[PDB]
Amino acid sequence: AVPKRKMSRSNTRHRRSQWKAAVP
Amino acid sequence: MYAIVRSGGRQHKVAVGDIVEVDKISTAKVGDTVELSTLLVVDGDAVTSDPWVLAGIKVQAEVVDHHKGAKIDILRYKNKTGYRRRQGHRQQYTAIKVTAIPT
Amino acid sequence: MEARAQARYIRVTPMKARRVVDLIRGMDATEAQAVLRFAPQAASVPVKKVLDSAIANAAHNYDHTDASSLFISEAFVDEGPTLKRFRPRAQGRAYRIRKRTSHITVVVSSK
Amino acid sequence: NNPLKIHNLRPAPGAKTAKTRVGRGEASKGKTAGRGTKGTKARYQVPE
Amino acid sequence: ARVKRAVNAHKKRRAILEQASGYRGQRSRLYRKAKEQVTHSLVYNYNDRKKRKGDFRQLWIQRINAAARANGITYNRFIQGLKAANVEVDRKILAELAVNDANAFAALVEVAQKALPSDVNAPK
RNA sequence: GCGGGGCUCAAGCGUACCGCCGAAGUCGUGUCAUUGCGUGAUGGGUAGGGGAGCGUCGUG
RNA sequence: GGAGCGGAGUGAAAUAGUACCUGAAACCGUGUGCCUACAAGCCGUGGGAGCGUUCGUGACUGC
Repeated sequence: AVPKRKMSRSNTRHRRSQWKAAVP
Repeated sequence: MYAIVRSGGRQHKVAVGDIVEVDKISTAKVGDTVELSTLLVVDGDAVTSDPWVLAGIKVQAEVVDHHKGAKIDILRYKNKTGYRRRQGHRQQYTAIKVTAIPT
Repeated sequence: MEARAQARYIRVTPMKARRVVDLIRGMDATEAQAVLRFAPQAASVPVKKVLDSAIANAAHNYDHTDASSLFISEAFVDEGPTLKRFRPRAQGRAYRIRKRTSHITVVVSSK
Repeated sequence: NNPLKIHNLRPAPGAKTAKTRVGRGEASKGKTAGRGTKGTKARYQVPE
Repeated sequence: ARVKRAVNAHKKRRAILEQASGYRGQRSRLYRKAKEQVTHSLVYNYNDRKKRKGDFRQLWIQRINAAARANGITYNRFIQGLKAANVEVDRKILAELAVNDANAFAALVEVAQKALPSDVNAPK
């Protein structure tokens, strides 16, 4: 499959927030 | 207390000393005095609404300023045809200070 | 007492660098070294090397030897000049590969 | 006084008429440049 | 004489994007997508600016009707009575009395009630 | 298969009576423009016709 | 370790440091004022309370 639309800035950043490291 | 006056096809609520904005009175220069036809007078509990009584009451006001309002930007548009008319407008106004409300 | 250092053209993608720099914002300077020390990520090595220049500048240049009243005031990673190379793939085509770089800055101030 | 200087020359009114630049903008001779749509005359000349 | 169309083209680009400062997402960064929207913003301005006159008159009738029913006269007939007393006073300010000066509006319903015909449904 | 809620304690159909709401229509107020003789008319608009201009570069 | 950087110095100017005159936009970040976790949004526009380093934001509501 292929992305139907360019992802809106809000939606892109909602997700990348989840890609965070944990404090040891 | 205050009186209702018509100033160019528009009504207003005015008390002595108020500065109000009205459609341009082209005949009057700055400092001139203009009489406004009153439509209601409220003085405490006394409400004067008889038109025959009111026909003799004229609210006296002084022409304070001639100025122009903010600029309004106008656009006509219809899609897929290329029609587009752009236009600007600044409505001209006169500020008058109410001086007297004869009883 | 703002003293700062930065490493420019550090070969690690900006997002991978931000993953680590977002841990060390607003903690004691020494306590931040003890966090980058025990950090799995491989970006924690260049970042801690910059965090030590900031403390070294604070001690030397501005004479704030005591490195225990310091906290990370600012820390941010800026994008750097991207390099562009290709990769042969199926049926004679080629897809581009960008080797991104970053500019890491760290600022230590007195509490 | 102040005789004729070379920056005082102006043409007789109505002498020079400004050109008609077709194809610039839609508030002028617009996209079609006064030709219509898709005929032999929308791209070419029809002999008399 | 070649003309580089950069000093001239940017003149309108900044104008649109200055009008576009505020739009959410991509309508406030990109000239093309911002210039499709400031067209819609101006057309809506025109319609709503001409259609708030009836919007505000609707709000005035609501207030006049609410206050008139507090004094036991429906807005249907409180207006007719006012006509038959030649005390025409704009709704703009007739609704400004109901809120602040209840007495004055109460004094005007009295006039409107006495200016009505005795039996309101009999043939004119 | 009322736009929905609800409606026969009609908020349904019929016939009279009274009133009101309702548009960029008309009137009121201010202002600009085309055209004919202060005044009359006029100013939605695609294809298209005519007119008046803004901006960029260069030359005298 | 180096790269690179912080002081110092040259320079009129070092966000003129041999990646170097001017340094726009897309794009990527830090801080900060406002709003945002019962809400259906061609993302605007009219009305409008509140908050705040006319201005910034925009609860709620009409189109």
